[PDB]
Amino acid sequence: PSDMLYHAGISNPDDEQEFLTVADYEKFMQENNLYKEGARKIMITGQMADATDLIKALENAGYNVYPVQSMTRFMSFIEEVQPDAVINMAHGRMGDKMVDYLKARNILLFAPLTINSLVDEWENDPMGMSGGFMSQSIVTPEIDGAIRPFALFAQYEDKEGLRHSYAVPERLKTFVSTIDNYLNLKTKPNFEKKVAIYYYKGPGQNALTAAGMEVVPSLYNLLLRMKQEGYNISGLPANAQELGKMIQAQGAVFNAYAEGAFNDFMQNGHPELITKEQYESWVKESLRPEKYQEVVDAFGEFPGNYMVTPDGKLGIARLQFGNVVLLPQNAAGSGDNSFQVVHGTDMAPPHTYIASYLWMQHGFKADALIHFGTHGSLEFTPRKQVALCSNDWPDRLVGAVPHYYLYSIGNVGEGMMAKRRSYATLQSYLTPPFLESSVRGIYRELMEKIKIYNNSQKANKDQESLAVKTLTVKMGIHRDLGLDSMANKPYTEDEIARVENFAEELATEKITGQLYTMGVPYEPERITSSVYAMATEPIAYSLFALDKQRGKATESAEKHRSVFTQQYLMPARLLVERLMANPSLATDELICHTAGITPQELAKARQIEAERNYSKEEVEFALAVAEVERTIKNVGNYKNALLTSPEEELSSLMNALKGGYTAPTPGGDPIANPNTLPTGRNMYAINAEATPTESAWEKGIALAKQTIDRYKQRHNDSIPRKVSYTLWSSEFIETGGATIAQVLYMLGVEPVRDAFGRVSDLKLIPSTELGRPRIDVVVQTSGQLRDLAASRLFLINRAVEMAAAAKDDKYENQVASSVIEAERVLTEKGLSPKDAREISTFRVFGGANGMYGTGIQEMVESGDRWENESEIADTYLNNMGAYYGSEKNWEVFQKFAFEAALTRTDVVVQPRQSNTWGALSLDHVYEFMGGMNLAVRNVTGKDPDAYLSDYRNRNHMKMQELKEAVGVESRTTILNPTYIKEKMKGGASSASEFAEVITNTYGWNVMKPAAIDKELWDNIYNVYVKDELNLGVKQYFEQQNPAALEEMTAVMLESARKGLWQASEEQVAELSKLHTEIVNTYRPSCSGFVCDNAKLRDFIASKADAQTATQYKENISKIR
Ligand code: NA
Ligand code: NA
Repeated sequence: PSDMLYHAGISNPDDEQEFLTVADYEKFMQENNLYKEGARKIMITGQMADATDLIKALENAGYNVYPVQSMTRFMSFIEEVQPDAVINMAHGRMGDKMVDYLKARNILLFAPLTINSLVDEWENDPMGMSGGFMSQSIVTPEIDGAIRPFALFAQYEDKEGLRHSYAVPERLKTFVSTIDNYLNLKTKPNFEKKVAIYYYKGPGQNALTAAGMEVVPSLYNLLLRMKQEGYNISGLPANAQELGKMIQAQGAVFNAYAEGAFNDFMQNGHPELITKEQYESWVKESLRPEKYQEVVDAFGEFPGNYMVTPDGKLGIARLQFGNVVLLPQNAAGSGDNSFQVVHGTDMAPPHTYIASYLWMQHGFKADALIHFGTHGSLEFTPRKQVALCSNDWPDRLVGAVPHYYLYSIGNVGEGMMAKRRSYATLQSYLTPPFLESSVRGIYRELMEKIKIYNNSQKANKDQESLAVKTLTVKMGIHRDLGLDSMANKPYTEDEIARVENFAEELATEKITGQLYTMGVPYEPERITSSVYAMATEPIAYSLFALDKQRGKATESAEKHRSVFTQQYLMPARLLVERLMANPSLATDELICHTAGITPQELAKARQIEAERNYSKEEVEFALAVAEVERTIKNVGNYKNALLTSPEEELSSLMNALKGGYTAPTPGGDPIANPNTLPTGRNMYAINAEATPTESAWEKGIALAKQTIDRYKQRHNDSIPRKVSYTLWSSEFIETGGATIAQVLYMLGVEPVRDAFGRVSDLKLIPSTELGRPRIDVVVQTSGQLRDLAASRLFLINRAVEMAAAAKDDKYENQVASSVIEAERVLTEKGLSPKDAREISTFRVFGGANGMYGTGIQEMVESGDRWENESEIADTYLNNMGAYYGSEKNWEVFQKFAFEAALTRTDVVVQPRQSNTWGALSLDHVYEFMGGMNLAVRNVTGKDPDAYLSDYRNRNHMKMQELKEAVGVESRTTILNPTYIKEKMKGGASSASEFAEVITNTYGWNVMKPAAIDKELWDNIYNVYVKDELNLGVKQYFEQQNPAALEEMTAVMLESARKGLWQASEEQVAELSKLHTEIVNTYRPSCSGFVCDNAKLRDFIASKADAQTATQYKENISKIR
């Protein structure tokens, strides 16, 4: 039978009993005393493995089990039985009917995994799963809302030599305990549950941080909501300021060198004390001997050296209110100050990390674990990628406790690691609101001069050009665009057009305002501005495309930005305002009049759109029409969702804590994807076996052509010899694989799709069709991308090998030349000819030992531990020299392999997809891009070009230069009074952003000196040290967060000391005076720059007064 219920025989377990109706199975259970009155029911579906032991264990635990085998019509059994949970050995997806039933009934769905090998082989595999098997076992079920991808089943051999599937005995106990823990949340009273919450805090006196969120008020609101719901919370303070003071007093973390600080904390913070017996019992119960032996080898015997009493106990910092506990997250590594990774050894966490998590599991005996914000570091510990075993740290540290994780909708790429490696359930929260830059009144007279120039009918237009040039040079714009500043040499038409486009881009930039607090909606003005930002550009660009396709005079609007603003942006804004005033105007006649189409054309477009869910022009016309229709229709829904989301977040969190079901959702910020509202849902990703999709291919081709055209324009019509790429995960998920398309088109290879839409083969483009020589590529990746899509790397390497062997080309083949040069370089280094020939084709690289980052930020920000950039280049070459181009040579390190592949490199490309961060507001951007740039400059001896792929506007993707982007970001955010005044209405979390931006600016100046000017440092000094805008920022920093001001002053002084900034004596004196005054008044914060840099300390002391210097030195020496 194909649809049945099954069970194992009682007298004879070998043969199987089959039943066609639920009544027969119930009678069979009652005959054999398998039925218990009032017990909860569990249904088991699937065919991937043999589940006899699981059924027996669940029955012994005290449940009623229904094993159902039905591939298609399994909903009838579920509706007849009405279980309390569903366990699925998934192969594919179940459908929307299951999601509707789960939402209606509010029950859970689980999905364990199966391994098709022996246990010994599985425990030694560094990957676990990859490809179609991983897509069918993990990726697809997440679209239904499954949780806990736990590895349970494996295979064994008998005497004859036959493979048999079974369940590993050690995993079964943990799985059953987890099921019991999840089911007990529904019946236990709220007054008796115990909850643990984890937050992230900076060292010393720094503030709490999360991605775009104000942390302390959100925590206070959450605690108030929990107290209202009926939980046992006592001792809560009056307001959030008192909570912040208490957290600072009793919840701080310290670095290794600040012995005095935590020695003082031991006698004032009242921490939890752990003895040796408890720790040893917990370790024996939880971990394995070999991993603990590794920990002992790395750090020594218990308790270690960090926060230990003289008696021999360990101290844990926590803050407890009744049955709720708050804890900070410690460091997952060691401050050995050795920046080069040793190949062949992993990193084990110190004693404090393990002690905290084991005390949560066994000492506090928590019923629920919560991670508060984006993002922690638990899910980035070693070793395996997916399908973890008992040797992996996240699996052991999480245990069998329900796990919830608060995450932002703008960082979908990194949530998959938390979902798949720590078994967490994600809860989405919003992003900060958007507004206009309001800088149109500063660059107005320049626009008037340009307008006067454009309307001159004179044959000789030079004086107007001279006036425009004078105004441009006065404002310093010529440095951003790479123009000249000669006395009597007028500009040409193209340069003036570039200046006008730059100014218009400045005028229409969107910025973020005050940070987001849970339980508090935006201001009505911010609601209006966000709804304005979410709807204007789609309508404008779709109308422009529709006008272009019909053959209208769109050349002027495509050539100038002012014309486009005056012809397509203002009418869209007016229409959006009208629709926002009265949502009932959205009629088909309005659509047909706005798009200038007849109703029959609209019907045809709707028919085409429905069929796709014809020639190419019809398809694109229908797509534009559908975009216009959706954007017009959903304005009121946007506003309502924005107004209603904050309450839904708290309600969903409470429902999840009571053991309910959380609905799935996609990811992305509201501007890029409006389908992410309302929030409070669980995010999923795309299938990597179908990438690059049909839509991403054309965009990749266009971007590659734009890159080639720009390089030819800047270098006298010469094409590049080799191009470098960096691959990340979020843009891969949100674009469909456009960067891979760019790489493949640069090589000259195209994908081949089967009948199911999966890409599994490659084809060579003829040289005549290409119209240009082939160009070689080199690629670097991050850990998240390697986890998400590993087969695409194999495709890329295979494409490189295929293109290197193409002969009889009309144009030159540069891939073969690159291979020959790499082989020669390897030969001159002292390698065997066979090894050199084998290695001369490696082109995909990543972090050593499988780490997720580059490890270069720690070396750059330790200014007193290096002198030249060559040391940084060597460290970067060592730390990112592993190879990930094939499965048989997965994670193999060869000396000089990375260096030989970087020869003859001309361009560096970095993707960008989010509207919330830029080049100066994210540290990973400089960490990767500037590191690659520095390595290329050190290897080849010439500084390459740097470009950014702008995906932010899904209807208009483009390519931009790095220095222009830096200029735009600097002119729009940190030197803009509107941004500063909007930020000055927050707290400490808002105040940390300035220090973060200054640190990133210092890092960029270190990596690529030519991209940072002295005038930028001068402007920052004028704004933040002299207060030329008359905003009163010093008082704001004093009343909110002095540590940020200390950090900013220290960073500027370090830049002055290293020679990167050519400051004068007065500026140095003022900075030193301010730094010493703040440190003396408000005590040191002790970050890396302030309390761990001797040369900077001496430099600061030498520039100040003698008594002030002595007081500053004695203040510094107290913490060490
Ligand atoms: Na940093
Ligand atoms: Na990060």
